[PDB]
Amino acid sequence: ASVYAWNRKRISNCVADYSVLYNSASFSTFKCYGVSPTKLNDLCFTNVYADSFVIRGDEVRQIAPGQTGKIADYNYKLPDDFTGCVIAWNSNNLDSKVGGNYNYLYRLFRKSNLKPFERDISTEIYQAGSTPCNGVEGFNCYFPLQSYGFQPTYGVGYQPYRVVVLSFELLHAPATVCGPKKSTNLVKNKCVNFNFNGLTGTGVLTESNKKFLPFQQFGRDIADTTDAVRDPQTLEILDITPCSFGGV
Amino acid sequence: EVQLVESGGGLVQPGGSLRLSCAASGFTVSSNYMSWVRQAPGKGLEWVSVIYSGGSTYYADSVKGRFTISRHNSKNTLYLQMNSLRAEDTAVYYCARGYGDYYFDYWGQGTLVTVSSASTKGPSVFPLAPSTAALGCLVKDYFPEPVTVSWNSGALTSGVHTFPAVLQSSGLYSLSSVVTVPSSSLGTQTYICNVNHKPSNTKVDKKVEP
Amino acid sequence: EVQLVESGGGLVQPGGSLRLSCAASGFTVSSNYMSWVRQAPGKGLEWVSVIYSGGSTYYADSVKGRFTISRHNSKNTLYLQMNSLRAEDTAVYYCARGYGDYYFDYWGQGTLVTVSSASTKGPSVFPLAPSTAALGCLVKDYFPEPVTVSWNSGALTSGVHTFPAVLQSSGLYSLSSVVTVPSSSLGTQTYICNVNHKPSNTKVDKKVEP
Amino acid sequence: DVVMTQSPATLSLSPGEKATLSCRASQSVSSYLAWYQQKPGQPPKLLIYWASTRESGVPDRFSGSGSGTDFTLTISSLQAEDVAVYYCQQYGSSPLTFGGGTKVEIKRTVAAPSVFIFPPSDEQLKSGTASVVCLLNNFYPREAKVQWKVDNALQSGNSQESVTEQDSKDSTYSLSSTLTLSKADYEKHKVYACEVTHQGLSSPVTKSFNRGE
Amino acid sequence: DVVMTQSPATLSLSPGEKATLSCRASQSVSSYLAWYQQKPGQPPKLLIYWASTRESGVPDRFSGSGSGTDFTLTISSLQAEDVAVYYCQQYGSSPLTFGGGTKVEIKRTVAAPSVFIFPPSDEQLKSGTASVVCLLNNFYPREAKVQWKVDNALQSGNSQESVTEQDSKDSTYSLSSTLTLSKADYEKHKVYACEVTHQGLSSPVTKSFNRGE
Ligand SMILES: *[C@@H]1O[C@H](CO)[C@@H](O)[C@H](O)[C@H]1NC(C)=O
Repeated sequence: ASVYAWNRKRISNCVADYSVLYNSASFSTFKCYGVSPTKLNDLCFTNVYADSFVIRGDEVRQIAPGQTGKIADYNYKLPDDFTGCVIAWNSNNLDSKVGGNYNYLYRLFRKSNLKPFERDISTEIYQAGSTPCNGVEGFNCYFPLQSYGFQPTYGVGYQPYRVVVLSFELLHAPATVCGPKKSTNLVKNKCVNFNFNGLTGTGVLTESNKKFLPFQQFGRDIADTTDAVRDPQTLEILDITPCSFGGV
Repeated sequence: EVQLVESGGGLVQPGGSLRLSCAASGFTVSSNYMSWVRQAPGKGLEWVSVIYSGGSTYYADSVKGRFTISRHNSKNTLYLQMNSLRAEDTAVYYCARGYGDYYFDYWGQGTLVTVSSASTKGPSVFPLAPSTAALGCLVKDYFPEPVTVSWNSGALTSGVHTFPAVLQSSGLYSLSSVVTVPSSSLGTQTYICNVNHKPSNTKVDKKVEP
Repeated sequence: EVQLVESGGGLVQPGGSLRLSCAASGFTVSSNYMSWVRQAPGKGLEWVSVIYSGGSTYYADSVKGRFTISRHNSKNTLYLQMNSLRAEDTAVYYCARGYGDYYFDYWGQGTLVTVSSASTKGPSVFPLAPSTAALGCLVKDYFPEPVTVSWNSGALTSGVHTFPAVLQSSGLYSLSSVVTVPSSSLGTQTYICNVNHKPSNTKVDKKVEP
Repeated sequence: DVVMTQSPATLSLSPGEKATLSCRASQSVSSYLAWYQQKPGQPPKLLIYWASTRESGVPDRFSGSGSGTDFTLTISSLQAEDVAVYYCQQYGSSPLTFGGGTKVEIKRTVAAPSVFIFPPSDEQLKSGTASVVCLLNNFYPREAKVQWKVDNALQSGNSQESVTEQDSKDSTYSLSSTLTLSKADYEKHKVYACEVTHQGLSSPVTKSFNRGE
Repeated sequence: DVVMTQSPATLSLSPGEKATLSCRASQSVSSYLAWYQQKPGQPPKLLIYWASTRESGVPDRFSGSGSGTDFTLTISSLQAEDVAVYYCQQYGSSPLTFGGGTKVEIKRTVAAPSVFIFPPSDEQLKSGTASVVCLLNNFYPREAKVQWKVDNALQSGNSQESVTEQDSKDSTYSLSSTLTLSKADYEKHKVYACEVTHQGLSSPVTKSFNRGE
């Protein structure tokens, strides 16, 4: 999309591998502000907003908290307390054309600065002189949107840059965006520290003859101790014998 | 149909403050990109500052932290407040409406800001009497620029040559304004040098005659 | 081989601020004890302030809280910023290099600070024509001190007597500068009073003749 | 910054021929360049913008070309009122920088100056100074020589010259040479003369006066 | 606020008759009113306070009455020095407001003006301006007409008039009409005349001069 009409995709109800982005060589700019980059695979957020647009090379520095420019004022404003990551990469081989690529626009004129995360797609004629400018364009009546001309022969700073702004926002609704839950190979018949779906403990994990119903995951005895469990990777039932202890 | 009229120039001490005003008529300053541009005497143009349509202000790196551009939105006025004025800030400053911070579509007439330790001196006006016949007046020993010389309250504008002022060894300026007039009108038409030095509030109206 | 040249004196309003400068040539102000000393007209010397070699500043008890001595180390300049100036602070101030805050080895020529509500008045210069023959000029009705009178741009210095200025009943100063010259040189040599009042930027060069 | 360099520093051409003005950028601006015309005394007025497109009201003879580093403003046929300074502006980069200007002046058939001499009026002589004014009116070329003779003795360094800009109507110049003396040094001499040596004069022109008359 | 309204705006009475001056309040002040007399140039002096009681030193002819909305200052017999502006003050409410004033002037037997004409002295003519002064001394009534003739041609709009206040001793007026010209426009004409038309003059009085004499 263009930056005056930037696209917004609501990433929710899924699990996000952020370290296929942070370990990607393609991205020229990867700036996480409120959050450490490597800690994204562990933190769980309620939802993510992906705001995608195309700007110039020299306007990438304005996609930042507290920065000020054309893009920050009239196209895309980030709050001062912004948590999230700004990702930008050069797209001169896609968004540039030999005969000009005038499909990408930006708002030049507005009566006031945008509030943070506000979108303004109105193309109405800008009253720049406060004459009776009754809709018709002309003198002191400007079209508010200017076009980025893009050629592939451009230098750096005039080339197109695709920007995706990930804003991880956490309302007190239940969080549904998490990282990949790492798993390791199952070891049986040994006294190991098991962590199965948040249920932790120490025990010997052996094969079990208890046939669970498919909705049930753990097993308890009379004394409310977890003695049976289901492996989440392969749906098999394991008995958790306590590790041997005894008087000497 | 627009007009950009500027005011507020004169002497300041080095380290002083001065507030330039720019009135607009055919457009509103509140919803346009407005800018101040420097032109030193003899040197080319130099951009000083800009205010955006939404109110974002930007400055050149040689002038940051000292100048402040602002607007009064009610009756379309642009202000430039200048602080800690160095001796390299003497120039003619222009306010201009830009299409964005790009090209300056209409400009103001300019205001001269002089930064020096010298005091205001009123001009001394002398006649250059004729013997067609040429006649004029010498405007000598004033500070600072500009002195506006007119002839018969602007009725005489053909053949009028007001020379640029030269800086003397004393430090004051001197110019001459001449006119070529017929000798038949010498005994009939009177000629008045309307020398006006607005830094000194001087309004000498001197009759020049053979 | 040193020189101490001072600047920045004149009129201030009672309650005003004035910044005296002291340029040094044959030593560095940063690593010497430097001091400002007061001498009222007609009264003896009085110590105002000192800055140490390491930067410790001290003041007289009658002037504490109002004056501030400082240095610029790059090109050896000493400053005295004066605030809330009383009417008893009119004096000639001297900057001096001291061996410690003890004895003042070399002194500056001094700068005159006058604290009064009176405005600057330029001097009126009159000839005292001769009938050997004595001749001079009267420098009358100026404010404030000092008026420097010279003769033939300093070429005439033998027999020149410039009298101290007396305070009139009106409140302005008047002095006379005379010279005794031979009568044979009266019709050949011209005499020029080079009266200069730097508080008023007056540079009257008046011809005195019989 | 972006340093913007004009070419040439001064252009002197006959009316009706091609005025080509080059402007070079330190780093590449794609199409982000404007051209302005500044007459003497007047503010600048925008001639073209986006390196090609004429502003409304600009005459058709002004046109522009170029991209990247090299840019060119072309006036196809120079007229009399095109004597000005022409500036190029880049605006692609964040510090808006102007060019150094190109002073375009017009050529003309050679005109002899009209020489006049003004003696000092006696009410500046009673101010202690004297100024004798030599005026050269409506001449081309600007390169003129003014010599001061005082009782046929050449002065040196005590005269200041002031030359107007080229006129937009008749393309000529004016010069004023002011001779500053003292009162007693003006009273000591009798005849004061101004020598004018110009390309339009086959012989130097002497305009003199006597102090008594 | 409390708006205080005087009545009448101007009072012109013979010496010795009843001067009644009304003052009306926007809202009721009970007895919280004072009366002041201001002669021209002088500060105001308190005549009465608490709407009735005389301040010490005020003459017995000044007295006051009224309450609530309407108040009245009465001078039983006007004298010559009672030409003044009289103000009423309320002070019951927190913003202390004054009345608009009543200008009390005195009547007199009609006196013809003494007319004098002053030509411009030559040391303002060497300042580039000329001012011709017509003076009308010790006349009543104030309503007088001054016409300027320049070679028997009537001027219009280039003359300014200044009238004194009524004198406290002899109850007459003075007027000064100043005719401002330029130097060259004053030198172009010969005879300058001042026409005075007044109620005390059966015919207009012409005072003239010649520029040469
Ligand atoms: C996980 O994958 C294995 C094989 O890759 C499969 O057998 C198992 O059923 C999967 N788990 C679930 C819950 O489907």
